[PDB]
Amino acid sequence: HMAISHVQLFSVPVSDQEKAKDFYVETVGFDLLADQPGVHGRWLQVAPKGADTSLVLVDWFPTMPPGSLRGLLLRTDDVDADCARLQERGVAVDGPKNTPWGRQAMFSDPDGNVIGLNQPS
Amino acid sequence: HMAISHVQLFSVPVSDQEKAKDFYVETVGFDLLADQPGVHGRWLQVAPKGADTSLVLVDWFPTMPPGSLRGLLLRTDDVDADCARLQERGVAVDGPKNTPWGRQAMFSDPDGNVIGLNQPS
Ligand SMILES: COc1ccc2c(c1O)C(=O)c1c3c(cc(O)c1C2=O)[C@@]12O[C@@]1([C@@H](C)O)[C@H](C#C/C=C\C#C[C@H]2O)N3
Ligand SMILES: COc1ccc2c(c1O)C(=O)c1c3c(cc(O)c1C2=O)[C@@]12O[C@@]1([C@@H](C)O)[C@H](C#C/C=C\C#C[C@H]2O)N3
Repeated sequence: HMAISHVQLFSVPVSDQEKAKDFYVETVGFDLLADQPGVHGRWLQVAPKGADTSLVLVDWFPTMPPGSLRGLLLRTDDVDADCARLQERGVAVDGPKNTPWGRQAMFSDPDGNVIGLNQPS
Repeated sequence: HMAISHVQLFSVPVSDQEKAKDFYVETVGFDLLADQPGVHGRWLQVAPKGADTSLVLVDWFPTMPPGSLRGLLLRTDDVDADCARLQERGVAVDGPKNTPWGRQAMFSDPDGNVIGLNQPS
């Protein structure tokens, strides 16, 4: 058996890192974990408070153009309240809709990366 | 404040899903959470055992070509041993090398998605 415990982090491709930081921290409500020099540019790391797995807002992977990410799903304890919050902050939300795997909504970040919300049923 | 608790899952773009399943489950040692029909294709979902954030091995997002993912980092309690295991299992590993944040190695899946391993200090 391997010693891997969890995904530490994964990358979200953005163009303007300042606008992305402000979106994920101020609109989506993530904590800012780090904003410092990194190997290939500015290292900008964000996550929901208390979560094991964090997100890195990157602009240095040519195979990942800005706004190209899909299939990212965030667990929420209150999808309905979260959607209303997003709308009040000027975000176009699609949903929420009941699905077989919880009540879900989606929206986009400033670059067009698609973020999902899911509250299991 | 938003009610988001954590990333439930994110997507990794693959071509042959049966090949990716056996790589992630048998070679990398992840748990197979689910393998069933989904709305856009075969839903194939894997995770390090007991981890909150899982990975979905997908083939249906045009903006994410198979093998295009980078900047994925897995946390491990023993990077040296995991690398020895991967090599034994027929996988090329770059590293491990010490870094400012911990001791890290990288390898690629059958499509060319790049996966990091990190043992923090
Ligand atoms: C609290 O822990 C950390 C603090 C800072 C860093 C890192 C930390 O783990 C870090 O892992 C890191 C880094 C990489 C570059 C970095 O600049 C960092 C960090 O700055 C990369 O080696 C990668 C690679 C597997 O993608 C890999 C991961 C990644 C995601 C995007 C990238 C880029 C590589 O340059 N690791
Ligand atoms: C153990 O819980 C689950 C079991 C099965 C599924 C899902 C589960 O959460 C599921 O969330 C799901 C689904 C979507 C399609 C699915 O087929 C599923 C599932 O089959 C999608 O709506 C997406 C969307 C945000 O991309 C969103 C998520 C995602 C990642 C890739 C995708 C695709 C959409 O087709 N949600």
